[PDB]
Amino acid sequence: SMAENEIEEMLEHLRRIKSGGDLDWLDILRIEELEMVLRVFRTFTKYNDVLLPDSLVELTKRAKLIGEILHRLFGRIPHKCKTNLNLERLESHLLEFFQGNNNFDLSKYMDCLENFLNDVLMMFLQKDRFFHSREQLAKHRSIKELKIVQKKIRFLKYIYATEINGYVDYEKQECLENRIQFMTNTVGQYCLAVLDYVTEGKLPPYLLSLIVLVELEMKKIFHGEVK
Repeated sequence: SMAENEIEEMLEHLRRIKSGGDLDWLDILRIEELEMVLRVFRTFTKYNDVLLPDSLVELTKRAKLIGEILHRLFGRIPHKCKTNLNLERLESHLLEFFQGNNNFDLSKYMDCLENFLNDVLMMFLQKDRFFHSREQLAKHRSIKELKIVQKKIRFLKYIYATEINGYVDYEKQECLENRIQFMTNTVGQYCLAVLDYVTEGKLPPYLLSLIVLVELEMKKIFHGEVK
C-alpha cells in the first residue's frame, strides 16, 4: 500500500494546483493527462499482487516496459511545476514496487478485471480528438467488444456473487483459475499497451473469447449444485 499513498498524494497536489492559480488551459490539459496516467498506475499497484507472470524473464521485459513508459511520461509536465513536485521520487517508488517477484482470491480477480476494463475504456474514450482515416471504425469495433466484455464481467459478478464471495469453501478448479489468471495477465498488458499508445507510444487482444470461456467454466462448476 506504499505506492498508493504516493499516487493519491500526487493526485491531491495536482488537484490543489488546479483548484486556484493561473495556469493556461494547455498546462492543465497536460495535468489532466498526467493524472489519468496516475489513476491507471494506481489500479496497477492496487492489483499487482495478482498479476503473476509464469517466467520472470517476462517480468524482466515487463519492468523494462514500465520503466521506459514512466520515464517517457514524465516529460511533458510543465518545467514550471515539475520542479515543485516530486515526480522522480514517485517514479523511483513505482519502479521499486513493480519488481516484487493454496488459496485463490476470486473476488480480487473479478475486481481487477472490472477496474482494468473501466480504465481501458476511459483511456480510449478520452483521446479521440486525434482523429484519423475513416477506417477508424476498427477502433469502434474494439470499443464495442470491450463494452461487451465489461458488461459480461458484471454479469458474471452478479449471478455467481455468493459463489465468488466465499470461493474459499470450494476447492481448486485449475481450469477456472488458470483461465482467470491468464485473462487477468492479458488485460494488464493490454492496459499497459493502451497507456503507451494514447501517449505517443514507441511500440487484437481477444478478450471476449477469454471471458466467454470463463463464463462457461463458471456455469459448469457453479450450476453443478443441488439448487
